Amino acid sequence: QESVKEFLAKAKEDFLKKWETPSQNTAQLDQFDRIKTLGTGSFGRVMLVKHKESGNHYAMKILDKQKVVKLKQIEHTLNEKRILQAVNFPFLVKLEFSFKDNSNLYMVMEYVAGGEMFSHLRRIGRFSEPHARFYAAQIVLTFEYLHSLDLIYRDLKPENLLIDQQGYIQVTDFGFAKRVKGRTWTLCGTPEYLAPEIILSKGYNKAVDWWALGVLIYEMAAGYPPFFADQPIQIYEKIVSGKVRFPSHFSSDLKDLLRNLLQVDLTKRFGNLKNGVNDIKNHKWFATTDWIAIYQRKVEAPFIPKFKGPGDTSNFDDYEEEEIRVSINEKCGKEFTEF
Repeated sequence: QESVKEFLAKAKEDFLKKWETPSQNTAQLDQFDRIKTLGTGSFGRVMLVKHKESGNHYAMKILDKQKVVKLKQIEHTLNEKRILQAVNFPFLVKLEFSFKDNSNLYMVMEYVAGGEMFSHLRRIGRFSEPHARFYAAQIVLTFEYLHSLDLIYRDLKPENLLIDQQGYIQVTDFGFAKRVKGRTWTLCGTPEYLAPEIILSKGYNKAVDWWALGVLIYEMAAGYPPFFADQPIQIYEKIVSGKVRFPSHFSSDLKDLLRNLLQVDLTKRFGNLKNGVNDIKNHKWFATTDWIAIYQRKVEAPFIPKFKGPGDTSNFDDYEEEEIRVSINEKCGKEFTEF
């Protein structure tokens, strides 16, 4: 709490500015060669693109102006830009450019090849307590950083946790994020990581985040996640009851952390407590972990992926290809003047 407070404040400012002044138009579609579709969205597509000049692949999220309105996702779609545009941190995915064209919007991040976590996890089976720790140590620092900027994250999961050439992580998709102060009431995110506040809908807060950190971990360490059924409503009652079963192989300090996070009471849940993050940051489980090396990305990674070369999409899925349409007249240029 010496060096780890000069930052946060130093870091809260840097951000503020950007926050409060976002470059917009920074490129045009043509500067890029569309290579391949990476991930999806009900309001866009994330695909692989090669920058003409600098043979640098990036990754282009492209939301269609007309699909984001039917879901008013505007309010949102605008801060994801404003955030990535101001947010700044190692474990955060870099935004390089943002432009819009007649029809749909574009955010162009750095390309994290290694592939999304959710998959290695399913491939491998589960993670070894350390392995999981390696990651967690990265979320904790991450949410420490964020939370300090009045930014709940709202959408933590393995599909958002991408893996770089050095097994470290970068979280993508700030599409649910929200700079706030106090309570907010939006029901957003996968039913599986839903803190039980959200479920009743009684204005949650950053606390819902730390809760997802547990679900994160549990699952990282078990494969399966704590709460899970077939159909959503079911998973719902499950969560509120809060009866969690630990697999036999859980370390003891694993099972400790957990039930502190997976705490159906905010007013008694690490992350929400008066000692703040230091409750977690100090939990035995993190005994060995050196909070700087990680940070400083000086630590040697447990895992890795093999990249055949620059812009290798092996670690990724195969989706159906589509075009990048651009009707002839500025469709929906009203609501997106900020973009």
